[PDB]
Amino acid sequence: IQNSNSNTLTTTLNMNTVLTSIKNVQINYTKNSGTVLPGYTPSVGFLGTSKPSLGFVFGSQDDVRYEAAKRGWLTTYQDFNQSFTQVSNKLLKVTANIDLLPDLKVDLSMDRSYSENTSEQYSVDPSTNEYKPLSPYTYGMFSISTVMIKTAFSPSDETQSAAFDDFRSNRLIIANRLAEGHYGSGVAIPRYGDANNPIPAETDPNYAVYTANQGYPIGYTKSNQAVLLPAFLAAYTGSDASSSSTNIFRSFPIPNWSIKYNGLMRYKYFKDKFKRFSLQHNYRASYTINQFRSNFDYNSSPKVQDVNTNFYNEIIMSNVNLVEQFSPLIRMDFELKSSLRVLSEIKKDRALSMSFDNNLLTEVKGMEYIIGLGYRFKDVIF
Amino acid sequence: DEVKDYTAENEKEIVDYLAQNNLTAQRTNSGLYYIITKEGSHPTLNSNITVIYKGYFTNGKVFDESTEGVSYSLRTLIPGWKEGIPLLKSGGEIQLFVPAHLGYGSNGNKTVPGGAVLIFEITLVSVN
Amino acid sequence: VLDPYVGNGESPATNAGKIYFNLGEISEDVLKDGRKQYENGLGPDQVMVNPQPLWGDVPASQSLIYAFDTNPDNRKNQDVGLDGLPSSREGSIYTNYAGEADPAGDDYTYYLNADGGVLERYKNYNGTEGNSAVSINDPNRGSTTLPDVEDINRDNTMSTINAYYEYSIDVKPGMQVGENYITDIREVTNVDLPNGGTTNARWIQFKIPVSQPQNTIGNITDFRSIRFMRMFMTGFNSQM
Amino acid sequence: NKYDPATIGQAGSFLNSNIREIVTAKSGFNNTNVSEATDYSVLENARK
Repeated sequence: IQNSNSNTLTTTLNMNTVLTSIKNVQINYTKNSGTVLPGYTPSVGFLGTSKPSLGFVFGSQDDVRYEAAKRGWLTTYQDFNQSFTQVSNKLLKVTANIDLLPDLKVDLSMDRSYSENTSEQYSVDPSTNEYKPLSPYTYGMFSISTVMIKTAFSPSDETQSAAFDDFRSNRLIIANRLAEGHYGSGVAIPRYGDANNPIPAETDPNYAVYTANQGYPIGYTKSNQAVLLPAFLAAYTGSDASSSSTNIFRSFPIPNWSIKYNGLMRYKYFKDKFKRFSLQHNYRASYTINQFRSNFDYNSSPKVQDVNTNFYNEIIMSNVNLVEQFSPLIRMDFELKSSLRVLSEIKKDRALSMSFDNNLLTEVKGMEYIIGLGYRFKDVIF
Repeated sequence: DEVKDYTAENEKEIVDYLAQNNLTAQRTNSGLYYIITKEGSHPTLNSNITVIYKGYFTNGKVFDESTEGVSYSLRTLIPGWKEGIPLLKSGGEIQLFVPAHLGYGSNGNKTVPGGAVLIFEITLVSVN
Repeated sequence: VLDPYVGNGESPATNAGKIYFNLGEISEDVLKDGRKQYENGLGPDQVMVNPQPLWGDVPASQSLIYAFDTNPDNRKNQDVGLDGLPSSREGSIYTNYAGEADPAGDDYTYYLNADGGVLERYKNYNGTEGNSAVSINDPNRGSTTLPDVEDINRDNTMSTINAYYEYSIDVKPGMQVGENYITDIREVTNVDLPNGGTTNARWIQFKIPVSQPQNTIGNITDFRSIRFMRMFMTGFNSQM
Repeated sequence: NKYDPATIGQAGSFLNSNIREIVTAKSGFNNTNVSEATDYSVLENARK
């Protein structure tokens, strides 16, 4: 049996009819869902069925596994290889318009996508007919519109990067915060350099790991994903690591903006040799996790540290992307009364990608200057 | 930064548990309470061990099970095991009363809430 | 091939030798130390192998891209050859020739920057030090822009296996068809020369069957993985 | 088997810590007859 939902909501919310600047608040919310439940023994009728639940036939997405097992219409095979599966997708597309000045138009956008797949095998206990989950796991995608302009114009090249220095520095702050979250301040936080955890001899394989970070907490090294992901986000968003969010996902999208200004022409350019003048600016930034998934190593067993002496993380991903784009950073499009029109445009972008497979930062920067002149010499005689 | 402290609560809970069930447990300077039922014929921080342990809560609800010998590095485990296992030889059995800070911490994980005392019965069968 | 015992610049008849071909897995470790040299990772501020590996400086960092930067200073610090030394620290490793200007014998010279005949000007054209000048207007023109790396198949990995097949041809004044893998000989009598004279020439065609190796070095039993081809000249007494 | 990366050189493994290095990969085996194309292969910048 398969189930699917395609929820969709659209709201214009015309703010019309000091805060009267906002005009329209366009809100789009799409929510797809789906459920695949194999091993469903009973058949269907001529006109259909409502045997699992009347909601499931119309897409309730509520838990029907345990009810189906209790009522006894799940397979009694104890080696069932088919997996119960659930899919969910959320898309939020908030949009707004602001008119702070008569010749100044502002467009704000807020984007948030979250996809989640859960898969699990199952059994039914021969006695009491109880549903038994077996090795459930989760994966999916995440993306949210953010603002990272606080570090956009900081110079970053082969020889210097203030944002990368902040990324280096925030690791210890985030590690200390995570250790205080883990060790509840009732005892001194164990560290790689203290007496209880001394630096081993040069033969021990952990000698290099222990030496590379002596003042860090035992479970939170410089290479821990949970340590350097919030550090990366705080460093390249301009936030302070002492209070920045340590969570993998974000809840509130940060608006991206587009500003148009046909305002300077109103000042004195009516007869100042200008017949057109407009400024344009765009900023769009996104923070994306292409594939996160649950960790089978994060379980109830006493084994809590990996080969790198890092605590196992609940959710693991290979890469995180911070994409920033001024498209354009500026656009001056002005036509003179002498038929000379000039369109200048500065565009900028950053494509930071932090990889936890090798703990490397790949920064792709791009700058583009475009200049366009148009002139018409009048009555040229050959 | 909204941390909790559980040292005193765990200590008093362990004292209450040892009052309810007539067991005498020696105290480690880190707060670990252990009872060695028997020894055999010590494993270090770099040593692979095999255990048939079983771990439960105060109420007796078992949170982790191992009826067959499972191999661990003894350096990847919780601190309570790191302080309890090196106290005995192969074939010996111990009962640990690991607090939160020596266990899964003040935040816990799935099925183990933060600030939970963990009672382990460990039978070390191999130090290979 | 052109017979070197016929023309004007013919070699003496006593200068016989052999040319060997090797087909298969051949070690990319040109300077045998177990480490992959790439000269785009060298420099004064780069981390080297803490004990110096028997041939000069070897970068300790993992190579990413086999490419130089455009900065001339980094190029000067980097384009120093496979030994990793900038011709002034080469005397510490190559102690028997430390009194020379080029102790390692790996300096590069442009063929238009040298003097003498055509062969004299190409004598140091394959040197790995100074062969990647940034500017094409340099009097010592680069002849390449890629750093010299001990990795020839561009798979980022340095192979150290020596399992190959070996073939060999003799180089003698009086070679004829039917032996030495010779299949054809074309004798050219009247060659017009730029100096107004004439010379004799002899072209020899060799066809060495791949399926009949003369020898097998290492453990190679088939031809399904032939990744490297080497040829070397030996046995000669004078310039050939 | 004894090639377990988790038990690299613990008590009776067939692997040393040198198995983690490209330079000393060959010396990373406690075995005797190990070849660089039969028993193992190495890549320095392999792409996922």
